[PDB]
Amino acid sequence: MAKWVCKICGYIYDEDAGDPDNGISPGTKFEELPDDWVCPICGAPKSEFEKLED
Ligand SMILES: [Fe+3]
Ligand SMILES: [O+]
Ligand SMILES: [O+]
Ligand SMILES: [O+]
Ligand SMILES: [O+]
Repeated sequence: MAKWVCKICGYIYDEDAGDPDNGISPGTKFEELPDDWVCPICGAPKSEFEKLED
């Protein structure tokens, strides 16, 4: 699945890993994250992520 980088701090949201400590099971696509999910390291909103693909 896809990976998305937090442009502020460099954390990688990996769809394969999810973010289970913050309520997100493995296999959850970035588009399916709740509107108020934020980067677990720096607190940046979803707007500040970029998908790692051309
Ligand atoms: Fe971040
Ligand atoms: O990716
Ligand atoms: O995980
Ligand atoms: O899941
Ligand atoms: O936002």
